[PDB]
Amino acid sequence: QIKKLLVANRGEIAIRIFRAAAELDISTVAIYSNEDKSSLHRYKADESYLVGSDLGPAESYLNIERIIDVAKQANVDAIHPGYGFLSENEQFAR
Amino acid sequence: AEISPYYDSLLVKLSTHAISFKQAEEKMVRSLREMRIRGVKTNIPFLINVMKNKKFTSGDYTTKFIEETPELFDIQPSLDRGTKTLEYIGNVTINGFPNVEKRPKPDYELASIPTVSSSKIASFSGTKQLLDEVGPKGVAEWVKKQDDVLLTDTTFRDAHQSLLATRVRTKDMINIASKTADVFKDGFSLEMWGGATFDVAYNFLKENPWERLERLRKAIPNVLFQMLLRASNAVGYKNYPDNVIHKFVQESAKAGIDVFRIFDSLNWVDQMKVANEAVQEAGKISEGTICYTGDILNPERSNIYTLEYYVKLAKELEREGFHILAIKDMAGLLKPKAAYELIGELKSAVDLPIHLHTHDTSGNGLLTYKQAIDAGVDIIDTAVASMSGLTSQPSANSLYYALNGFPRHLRTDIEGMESLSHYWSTVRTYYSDFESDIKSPNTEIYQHEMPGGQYSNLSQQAKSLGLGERFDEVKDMYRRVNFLFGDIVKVAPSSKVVGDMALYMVQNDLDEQSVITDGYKLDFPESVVSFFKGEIGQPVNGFNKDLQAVILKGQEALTARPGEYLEPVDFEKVRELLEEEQQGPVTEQDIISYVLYPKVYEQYIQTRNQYGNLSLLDTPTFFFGMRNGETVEIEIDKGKRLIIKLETISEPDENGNRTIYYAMNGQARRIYIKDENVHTNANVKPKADKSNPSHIGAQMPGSVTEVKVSVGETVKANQPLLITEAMKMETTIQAPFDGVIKQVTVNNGDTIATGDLLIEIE
Amino acid sequence: GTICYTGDILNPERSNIYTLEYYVKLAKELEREGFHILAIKDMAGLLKPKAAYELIGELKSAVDLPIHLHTHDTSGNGLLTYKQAIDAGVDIIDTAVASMSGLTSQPSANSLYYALNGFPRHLRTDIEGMESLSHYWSTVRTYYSDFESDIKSPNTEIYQHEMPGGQYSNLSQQAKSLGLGERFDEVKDMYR
Amino acid sequence: FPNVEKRPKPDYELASIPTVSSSKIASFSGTKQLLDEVGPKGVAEWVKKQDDVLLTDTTFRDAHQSLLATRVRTKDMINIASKTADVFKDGFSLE
Amino acid sequence: YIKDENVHTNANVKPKADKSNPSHIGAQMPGSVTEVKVSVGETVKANQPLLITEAMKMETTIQAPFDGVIKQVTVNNGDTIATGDLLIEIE
Ligand SMILES: *C(=O)CCCC[C@@H]1SC[C@@H]2NC(=O)N[C@@H]21
Ligand SMILES: [Mn+2]
Ligand SMILES: [Mn+2]
Repeated sequence: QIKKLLVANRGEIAIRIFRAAAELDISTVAIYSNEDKSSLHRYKADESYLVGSDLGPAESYLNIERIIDVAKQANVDAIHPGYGFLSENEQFAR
Repeated sequence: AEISPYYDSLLVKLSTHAISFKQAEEKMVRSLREMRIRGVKTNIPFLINVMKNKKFTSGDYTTKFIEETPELFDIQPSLDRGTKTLEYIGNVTINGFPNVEKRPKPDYELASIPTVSSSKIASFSGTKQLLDEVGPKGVAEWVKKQDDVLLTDTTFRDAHQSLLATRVRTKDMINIASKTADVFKDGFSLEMWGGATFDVAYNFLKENPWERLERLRKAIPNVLFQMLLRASNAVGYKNYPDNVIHKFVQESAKAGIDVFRIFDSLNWVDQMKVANEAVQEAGKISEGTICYTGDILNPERSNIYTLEYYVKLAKELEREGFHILAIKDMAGLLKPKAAYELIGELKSAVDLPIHLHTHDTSGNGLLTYKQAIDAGVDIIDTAVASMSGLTSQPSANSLYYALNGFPRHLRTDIEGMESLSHYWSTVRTYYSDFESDIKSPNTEIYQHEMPGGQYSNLSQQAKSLGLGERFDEVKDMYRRVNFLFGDIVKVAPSSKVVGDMALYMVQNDLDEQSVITDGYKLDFPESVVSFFKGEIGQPVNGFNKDLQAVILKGQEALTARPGEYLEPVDFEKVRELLEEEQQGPVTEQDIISYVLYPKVYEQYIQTRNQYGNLSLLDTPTFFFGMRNGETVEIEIDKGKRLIIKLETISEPDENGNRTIYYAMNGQARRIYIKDENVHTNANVKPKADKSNPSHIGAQMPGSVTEVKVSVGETVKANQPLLITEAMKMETTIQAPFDGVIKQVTVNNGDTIATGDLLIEIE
Repeated sequence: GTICYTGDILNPERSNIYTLEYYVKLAKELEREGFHILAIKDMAGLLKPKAAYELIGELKSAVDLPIHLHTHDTSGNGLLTYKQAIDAGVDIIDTAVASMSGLTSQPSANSLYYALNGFPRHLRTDIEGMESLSHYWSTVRTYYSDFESDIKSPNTEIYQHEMPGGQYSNLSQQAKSLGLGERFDEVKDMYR
Repeated sequence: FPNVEKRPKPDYELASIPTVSSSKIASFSGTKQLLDEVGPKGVAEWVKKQDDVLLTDTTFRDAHQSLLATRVRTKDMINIASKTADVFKDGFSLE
Repeated sequence: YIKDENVHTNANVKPKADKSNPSHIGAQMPGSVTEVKVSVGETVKANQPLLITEAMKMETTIQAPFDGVIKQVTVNNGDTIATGDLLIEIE
């Protein structure tokens, strides 16, 4: 029932979630920041979007609004928060 | 390291593991699909088919599984988008681009691009929404009601067809599409298709013009799209049966064309019926066009091209039921006062709205528009400042301000136009290799009447025949040819006829009398004989019977428009051929594109297969490739982009093949490209293995004077197989044993060094 | 006696100083000084067509001096301004040979000659001669390609910043040659 | 040479130089002659009377100051002087 | 005068064409000679290919302006040329 997945995260966990989604024929979406325009998880998804030029380094995986803005612009059904960012965030999930 | 045939072939052993046969099975195909090996062929797609197979996932299978399941040897070809992109950039980087001055990729002005939110654009209701609302008859009635002067922008088509040999790529157009949509929100239409764009898109720029139409369509959904349609052959290069015109119109309408400016290059109405009908069946706006020549101000110019001729012609186009009347002044001949008198009369004579197109080649362009506006013209063709002037349209930016304090306003957004102008000024920089010769207004236009570009094209052509010092005579002859042929409208391809004839007459010391006297022993240019056969149609005054005779040497001329002679094209047959030649996914747009441009279209495809969608490259990269250390970012789709870094290029090997070291988004990557050195001496030879009896090496630095053997030659020991040059001294290299040559590392004239491998013999 | 043109007499919001009445008064004053001719020097090509008609229209009444008009075609409305000046009764205009005209230069004489066809007033000159000179200058100009301006198109922003003749491209180089050649936008606005 | 791109002498098209004899020009009588006969005020008077628009050419001055940083040399002006004398024989002035 | 024994192959300096001479055919653009199609003493017709050049990956074929005779061929295959160099003289 899930067509597209977005991972609100980076690095090994992102790639990991991507790999499962792919094995489930689910299309993948990745987010990245400025110094992560190199990080490998960006290239392991079907689609990759920058979370706002403006948004800095750590804060850009925290920005609830901008990340959801991305999720809409792609028609994503589901977000996997991974671990250690918005993964425990209440406001983000709501 | 390479693979030897002496051990059983094992590339990689792959193993998957999970809770269920279903999950491990889908773990396997996933890892199989990520697998990529090159330089050799693999059993990869085979296994993929095996895993996917329901009978394998069933578990019930036996040893006879492969022999009984014939689908497993039916594997689909594997293209690679990314590699082909690397291949293109590599080629252009090393061996340059045709007609582009081989220079290091320039560091242009950045000049970032103005954009507008697509949700805002979606809220705009312009002339496109008006066509969908009130039909083509109703758009016309709306136009003639507008007190403001409505503009058509020509930046996407005519503007660069004039100034840049039509080289402006889709990429630069799509980049400002959203800004343009806002800027021209109240515009009548954007001219973005037809003329040379079809031809030039497929051939030179190697991009699909249909893609350009379709993408601009989505991005600019509020303004009318307009194309220029030549009555005889839509956008082709020869003649066509009527069903080719119809098809192309139907499919042009479907992909987003709303306004078709239909013109005949002789103002022959009868050749304009097909395009007209077709456009009407498509429910789109059909613009009926009068081309301007002569000078209605001057009664000595012609007894034919008078005010009464244009009036008569206009009323015939009205009874033909064109929704709009276009005046195509393709040579910028419409003088200010002429404009005011012509339009004024045309307003009174017909009820159609008048749409005026001029070129600024005399420098009086804006004056002409200003006068036309005064006389009540409904629509004019303009371009943004930086893409205007000279052989292009008059500038919209300045027309805007030129009108200040006069009783009629040009309905547009200047602020926007300034911005568009800035964008087009930086972008034009990319096209510097295709800049026109012309840098100045030219009023000799008014005597020889060469349209658009030609007065430079023909000078180039006249220099080729060594008449460079006698161009005035050529220009003089062009004018005489016009009267010799009976005073004709001169637009492609009729103007080509006159230029060809003129070149021909000057080159052959021929005048109006000798062309008839000696004509029995003269091979007149194909374009004139063609013209005198009836193949562009009928010129207003007809053909001079004796001049026709002398040129035709007894060939029949047509007794009707070129169209009625040809069989309808069997399009099913066209589809059959294409689907066989290609994969499978073929469309109607593919079909007429083939019909209209067979050889060109076939070449577009061989390029698509080899290099992919070149139209997605930014223009600098497309023309120059990449320099060392550079990173470029190629937009494939929303969220899908290739980040490529060129790291270094190696010296060429013994085959002139250079190795490019790329990084393609996170991955190391190596590509090979043959370098056309221009001469051969810079090739890096492999060092001979010294303790190898097969490998023959070079004993001294020298040259390859002569090559005597190639791959697969068998002669006895002591055969003189390679002649060298030590230092003004020839030494004849001989074979140590009877055997066969495996590799010859050199060709005649290559520099060699001490210990370089030359020959290998078994 | 020369009057340099700035502002825009067509736009009452542009200036309550550089109005028609200011120009008339300055003309009458220069006539009082005993100049033999009245020049209008439009150095920044700011004399819009309808403004030309009105200004020269009003000046012919105010003073008895013949009027000598000089503009630059930097906005691309040069010829229009001239044609409109001629309708207003202007005596002498500054033109240049086609191949030496346009953009920051004066309007093309060659172009004006024909532009006026059908109109009440003819340009007194020899086009066949002008065409012939034009060709000559077209080749000679070629010897000076290292000195060509960067300007290859008309610029209507001159109505905002009023930068005279050359300056625009000159001032861009200074900006580049000072590490501001990116933000020439704010320079243009700062000039204004 | 200053401000000139160090490169081998570029190829130039041949300039046909149209030429008028000095006696044909010595016979002309234009605005120069009028000033000698009538003075500045008379020249002004004569201008006011003319129907035609009169012109002042700027090729030798303001045209190349605008387009070519005023670099046009005497020599290039000198070569067409005699043709210019003829073309603009009815001109008001030459800037 | 000493002939250089192919130690540059193409770095021969071509005399520039007298542009006011009809018999002189000069190079319109910089580029390379791809194929010499005629030699000295040969009779040619008008519009006959004499020479093929390659400028920027584009091949132009240089043709005889008038019926006549080749009197000097200035280039060989592979030689580079600059705008204005004499290539052929025909009468
Ligand atoms: C030199 O030929 C390098 C290959 C570049 C090919 C490109 S693709 C589009 C242009 N059309 C064409 O025939 N070649 C150019
Ligand atoms: Mn056109
Ligand atoms: Mn000035």
